[PDB]
Amino acid sequence: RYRTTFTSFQLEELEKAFSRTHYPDVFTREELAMKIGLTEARIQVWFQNRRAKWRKQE
DNA sequence: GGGTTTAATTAGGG
DNA sequence: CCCTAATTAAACCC
Repeated sequence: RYRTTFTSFQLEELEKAFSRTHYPDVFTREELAMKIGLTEARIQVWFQNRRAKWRKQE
């Protein structure tokens, strides 16, 4: 099973995107993908896990 | 190595 | 496709 090891860069940008919105549109997601060198799919997945984590800390 | 985090997958909702 | 909760398993880090 391949697992992505995100760089600190990818991670800080994912988090900055998340403060902006928990549910980014397609365009936001594809723009971020071009920026940080991840697929939209992996961003979507990161966002799924980020939202469940965020949810649990309430 | 093992406990914690967390990327990825599964099985469920419309 | 838009998601979820729960699970699985790999990476991080002491």
